[PDB]
Amino acid sequence: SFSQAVSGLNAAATNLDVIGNNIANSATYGFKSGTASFADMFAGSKVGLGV
Amino acid sequence: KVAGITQDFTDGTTTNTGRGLDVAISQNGFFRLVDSNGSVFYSRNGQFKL
Repeated sequence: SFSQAVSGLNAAATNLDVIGNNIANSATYGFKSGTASFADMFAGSKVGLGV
Repeated sequence: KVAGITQDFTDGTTTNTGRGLDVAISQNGFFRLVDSNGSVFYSRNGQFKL
């Protein structure tokens, strides 16, 4: 019930923070831009559990 | 005098449990089970394990 929702919230928080970090560090020298990579989570049943 | 106890053989519902080793029959039939003595039995409860 809450597993589909709190995992999506925790994923979108890190996706916002890795954008804010690039926006902050856009002026330094040896910086490389990062992106998140997610993947879904499944049990042995057919419905999903989040991300 | 009580002549006998007679059982109603209509089907129930189909509860979904999401487990792996379980089956449920939807029409007429019975699973055949063999005990340790050798005598055979017939059943409808579908919880199996190893």
